[PDB]
Amino acid sequence: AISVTEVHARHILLKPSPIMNDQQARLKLEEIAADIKSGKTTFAAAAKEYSQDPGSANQGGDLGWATPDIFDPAFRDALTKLHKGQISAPVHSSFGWHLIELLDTRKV
Repeated sequence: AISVTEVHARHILLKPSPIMNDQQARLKLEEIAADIKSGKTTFAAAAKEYSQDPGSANQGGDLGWATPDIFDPAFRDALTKLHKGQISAPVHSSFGWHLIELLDTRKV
C-alpha cells in the first residue's frame, strides 16, 4: 500500500535586485521573522506586504496542498524539519530567499 503525502505550506519570498543584494534580502527576512514572532505583524499580513511571489502573496503566502516534490529541493529540505507553529530561518532557493512554514500534512 504505497503512500502519497501532501504538505500544506506557506512562505514569504524576497528576490535580490540592484536595490537589495543577497545579504540585505536575508537580513530583511530575519527582521520580518522577528516581527512575526513579536506580534508586530501576522505571517499572512507580512506575506501580503512583502512577498515577491505573486502566486501566493495575496493569499497570505499560502501554497495550498501539494506533494513536496513540486518544490525547489532546498525549500523541500527546510520544510521537512519544521514543527507546527515554527517559521524557518531564511532559506535560499533558485527563486530567491524564503521564510517557510509547514501548516499540515496528509495522506491522499
